[PDB]
This record gives sequence, C-alpha cells and structure tokens, in this order.
Amino acid sequence: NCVADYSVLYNLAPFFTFKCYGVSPTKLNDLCFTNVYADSFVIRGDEVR
Amino acid sequence: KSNLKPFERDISTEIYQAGNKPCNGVAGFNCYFPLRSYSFRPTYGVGHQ
Repeated sequence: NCVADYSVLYNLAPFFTFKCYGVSPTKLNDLCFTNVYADSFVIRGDEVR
Repeated sequence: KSNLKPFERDISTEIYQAGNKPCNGVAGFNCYFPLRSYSFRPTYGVGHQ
C-alpha cells in the first residue's frame, strides 16, 4: 500500500547492476503488479556474477 | 526510442538514453546498448530453441 518511485531509488549509484529479466528496466512505474519482497546481503566482489 | 511502423526495417545501433546524461559511446550509467543477444546451446527447452 504505497508507490515505489524507483526514479530516485536507482539513485546516483556509482554502478547499478540492474541486470533485469521479464520487463524493461524503465517500464515499471506504469505497472500495477502485486506485493514485493525485500532482502539483501553482501558478497565478495568477484562472484557477483 | 519508440514503436515502429508496420513493414519497416531499422539497423541503427546508436546508444539509447532513458535517464538523460548521454554516455556518447561509454555505454555505462543511464544508458543501455540497443543490441542484445543470447546463447544457442542445444541443451535448451522448447521455450528457448
């Protein structure tokens, strides 16, 4: 029950690895999809791929 | 940039800009290369053959 305005969420990232599948990275504002989940951690640099 | 008319051919590979700040060949932040590809290994399903 809110809007996730990613226009500022991708932010002034030095390098945003936004490798995304199933949708173009820009066409999500007009989408009105269902709930979203958030989780994060930290990984050593080499194996980010 | 936008949608193309029926029965049209375009070959332009110019860098595409979405969030301003054109890269001018850098292909980095706020810019994506228009041309993409994928592998064709035989061990793929009917949804990728």
